[PDB]
Amino acid sequence: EKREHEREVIQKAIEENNNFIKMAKEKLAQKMESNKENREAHLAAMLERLQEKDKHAEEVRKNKELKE
Amino acid sequence: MRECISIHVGQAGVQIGNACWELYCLEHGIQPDGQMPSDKTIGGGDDSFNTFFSETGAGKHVPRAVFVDLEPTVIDEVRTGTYRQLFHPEQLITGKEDAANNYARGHYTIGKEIIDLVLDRIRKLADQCTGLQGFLVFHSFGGGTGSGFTSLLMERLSVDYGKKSKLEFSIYPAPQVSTAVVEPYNSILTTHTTLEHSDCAFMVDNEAIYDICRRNLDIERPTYTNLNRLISQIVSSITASLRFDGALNVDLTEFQTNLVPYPRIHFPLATYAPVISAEKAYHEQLSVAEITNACFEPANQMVKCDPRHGKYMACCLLYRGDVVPKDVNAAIATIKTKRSIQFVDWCPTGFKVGINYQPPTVVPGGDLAKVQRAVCMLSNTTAIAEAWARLDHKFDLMYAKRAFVHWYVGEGMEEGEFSEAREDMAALEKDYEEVGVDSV
Amino acid sequence: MREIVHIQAGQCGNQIGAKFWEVISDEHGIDPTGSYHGDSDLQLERINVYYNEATGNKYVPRAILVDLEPGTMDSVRSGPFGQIFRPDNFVFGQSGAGNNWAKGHYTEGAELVDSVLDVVRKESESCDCLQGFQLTHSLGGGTGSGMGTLLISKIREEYPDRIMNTFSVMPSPKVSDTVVEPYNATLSVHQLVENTDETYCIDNEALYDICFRTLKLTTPTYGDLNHLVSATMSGVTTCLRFPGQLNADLRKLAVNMVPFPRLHFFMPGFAPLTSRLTVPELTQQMFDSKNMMAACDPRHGRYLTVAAIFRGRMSMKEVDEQMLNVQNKNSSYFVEWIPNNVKTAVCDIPPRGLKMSATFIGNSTAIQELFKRISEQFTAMFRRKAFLHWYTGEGMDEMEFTEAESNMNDLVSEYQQYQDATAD
Ligand SMILES: CC[C@H](C)[C@H](NC(=O)[C@H]1CCCCN1C)C(=O)N(CCCCC(C)C)[C@H](C[C@@H](O)c1nc(C(=O)N[C@@H](Cc2ccc(F)cc2)C[C@H](C)C(=O)O)cs1)C(C)C
Ligand SMILES: Nc1nc2c(ncn2[C@@H]2O[C@H](COP(=O)(O)OP(=O)(O)OP(=O)(O)O)[C@@H](O)[C@H]2O)c(=O)[nH]1
Ligand SMILES: Nc1nc2c(ncn2[C@@H]2O[C@H](COP(=O)(O)OP(=O)(O)O)[C@@H](O)[C@H]2O)c(=O)[nH]1
Ligand SMILES: [Ca+2]
Ligand SMILES: [Mg+2]
Repeated sequence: EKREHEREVIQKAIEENNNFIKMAKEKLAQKMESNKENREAHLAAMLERLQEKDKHAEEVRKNKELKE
Repeated sequence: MRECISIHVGQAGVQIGNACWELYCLEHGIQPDGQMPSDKTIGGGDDSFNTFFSETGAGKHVPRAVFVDLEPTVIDEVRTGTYRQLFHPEQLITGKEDAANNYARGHYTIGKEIIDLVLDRIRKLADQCTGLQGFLVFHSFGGGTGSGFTSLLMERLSVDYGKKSKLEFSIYPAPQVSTAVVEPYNSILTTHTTLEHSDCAFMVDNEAIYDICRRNLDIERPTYTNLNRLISQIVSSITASLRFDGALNVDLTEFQTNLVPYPRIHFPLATYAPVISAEKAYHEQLSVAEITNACFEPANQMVKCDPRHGKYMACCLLYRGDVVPKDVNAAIATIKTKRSIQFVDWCPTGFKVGINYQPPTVVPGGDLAKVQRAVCMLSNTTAIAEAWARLDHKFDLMYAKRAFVHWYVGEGMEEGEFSEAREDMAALEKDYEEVGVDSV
Repeated sequence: MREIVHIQAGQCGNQIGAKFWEVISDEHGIDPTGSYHGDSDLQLERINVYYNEATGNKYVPRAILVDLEPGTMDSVRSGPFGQIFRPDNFVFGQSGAGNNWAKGHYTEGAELVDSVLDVVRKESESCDCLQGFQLTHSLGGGTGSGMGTLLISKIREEYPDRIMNTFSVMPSPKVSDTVVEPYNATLSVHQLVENTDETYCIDNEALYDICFRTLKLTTPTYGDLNHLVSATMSGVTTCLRFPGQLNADLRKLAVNMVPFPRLHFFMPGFAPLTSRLTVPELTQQMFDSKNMMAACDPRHGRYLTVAAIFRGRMSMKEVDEQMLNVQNKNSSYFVEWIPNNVKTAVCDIPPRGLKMSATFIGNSTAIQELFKRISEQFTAMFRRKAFLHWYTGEGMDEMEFTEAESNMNDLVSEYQQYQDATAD
């Protein structure tokens, strides 16, 4: 029974070390994915707002040519 | 064997890096070209200095070190400086555009473009090791690379190296030399992210080193060069255990056992003595009792806090030079008799001691006197929490208004990471309070 | 290296632009031919920031010269320093501007705009590591204001992750009789609050009052005003141009100076004021209303952030003591909820004619006084529709004036919000 317990201890040590590596790897994967999509969302909104300025700037130039 | 790989991240880490290696070369009799005349085993060996230096067949002794910065200026000075021959070019890694004092750019935006390259070069050093002990990480809390890139690196090292030991030397920010209003944000973010990944971290308060330079070395307005030479001595005393051998040398891992009662309580306070000018050290022999007693004066600490208003959970004393056991035993017995040091009730009142006989060295044209003997005390005291408290307060002041947060949100971070990081620091401050309460 | 790309637009923009290049060229030891004749390696170390390197060891400003009038760009070529600029960087119009923002932003400016971008694109593409862009202009005219802010917007599309920096000259009735400038300025601030990272507020009301009251010039010229603008511009770009730790690039400066993204309008200052001191005096003069290039009393608000650059051979211990002194004695005027919000740099190399000098860069809530002044003038004519046909004629709606007014007054509210906030 003492030999089975010695085995169980060394397996627990290996398993906890492996679980720590695993969670570090998952937590880091979800952080970097979350950051990428957040940053792309912020630049998309920046340029989609700058493109609304281009639509408005052509409405101003076409409104001029509707005073002819 | 028991090799250590040193990693120097960002300006602070790199420049403290230069001072440390320069100092190690002078201590081991290694020249700026890497040749070491006193070493008769050419090509390799397992002498104590081989924990920090590998060896080429050509007789060159090469630091087991990677230097990383997201910006080429500081490392370019290493690449063309006095010690350029010491390092292989692959050990000196640089990007183009820095992290702009933003944790988010160091960890996510800019940092991710160079992280796989850095692990590659670290792996090349690891594959040269017969029995890798672990890593020493040098970095600022305040900078964007020092905070953000170091965090990323630490997370990745835990994945790629399991539980190999990882020690930090972390530069804690001071108003006298700071270059960023957001340093408190970066300090809290990196401390939170790194806490689970670091086995032992030595904080170096720049304000403390600044004061020691002013007060003890008569330096008017200290520069990084001044600060760094003194930091190097303290780092040298801590690593001395690994780099030398001797009958009374206690290894850094043994001090670690006494210093870390619980995994999160891994921030030892370092105190160093004597820090004295050549002019004052003339016709003045400072005894073992004198320098030991100087470890309990808070003016000589690496972090500004007061251990006399806290409780010790460990006390380790790392002597170097002309020091013999009789003198050390007598000095520590005086500390006991006089008291002035309360331990928590759950901790034995021990003083774990080591001695290396090689005396302290100084760099040419430095401020420090060459003394016969020196000591670095490493203590675990509840008072170190004061450093977190000061920083956590500055964090709160700005974060209640969300001041500067848009710079972090703009690089992909959420407010959730800030408040999560601050909760972990609140929990850390409570841990240092809890361990200091007496048992029922 | 960290390259900046300079743009000067309109009459005012090209005057202060030209004089900026005179002053910093003298400092780096560059003569009008573009050759180095100096004595110090520190002059060249960060020369790539503003100058391209050419064949035959020469140095060319990374500068793009723009205006809708062809005349001002002849006068740039004329006055020595002028044969230094790159000939194909000169992008000129024909019609001229007419102090009409709509013309500069929508019609006449839009036609010329792509010719400017092509030059910007050529300069930007051979940069090793581009920091971003520096525009000099006035907000009272038509080209510098309307086409300048169009330029800014069009450069953000193609370089969204670079820094956009402006030196924006604000209109004063004391300097210009043009009635329509409150409209031009308000419309320009509407653009700047959204599309720039950091804007230095060069205020002609402040510049005239320094020249008339302090300097005692009974009839001040544009050249008298621009001597003050060029002193400021040398001063606030010192950290970008020489080696150092503090605010050494445009992004690091922004991160130290801009706590909230809309609040990026700085209030520069300078001592000594001159025409053509000890560290305690320099330090006192910096935080005093008389020395500010915006017409705002800093003791009517609080400073969110501050940068202080001291130039000359002085004691760094003395500078540290005085900057601590000034914060202790003026603590109320620094927001308590941003700790360590005053940063200090010291540069050994002084400017021309002085042996020591100080430059000040303040993000002050008192800057609202500038925007209120402009907003009172704007609304004085907008409540009775005066001269709107100039703008409606080019196709603008009456609602774009309302939206511009409303955003500038929001900006005033936001300055007041953070002025009144506390640590509690
Ligand atoms: C009564 C006319 C004078 C000349 C005018 N004052 C006013 O308009 C007053 C009176 C009514 C109440 C309020 N206004 C502002 C004036 O003194 N001005 C404005 C000029 C308006 C120009 C017209 C065409 C709209 C001053 C500028 C004027 O004196 C000039 N300075 C220069 C000038 O600086 N020339 C330099 C070169 C230069 C040329 C053109 C530039 F745009 C800039 C520099 C060289 C000279 C030698 C120097 O170094 O000072 C050219 S014209 C202001 C600073 C108040
Ligand atoms: N002791 C010491 N501190 C330094 C040194 N260089 C910078 N610091 C401190 O480190 C912090 C600034 O961070 P840096 O290390 O310069 O920044 P970085 O890691 O290069 O990050 P980025 O520049 O943002 O990419 C401030 O608190 C400085 O006071 C140094 O050589 N020695
Ligand atoms: N400080 C200063 N202000 C100027 C200068 N030239 C014009 N201004 C001001 O700029 C505004 C008109 O802008 P201007 O550059 O002439 O218009 P543009 O033709 O559209 O570029 C007015 O408020 C003038 O007082 C100058 O050289 N220095
Ligand atoms: Ca050997
Ligand atoms: Mg850096």
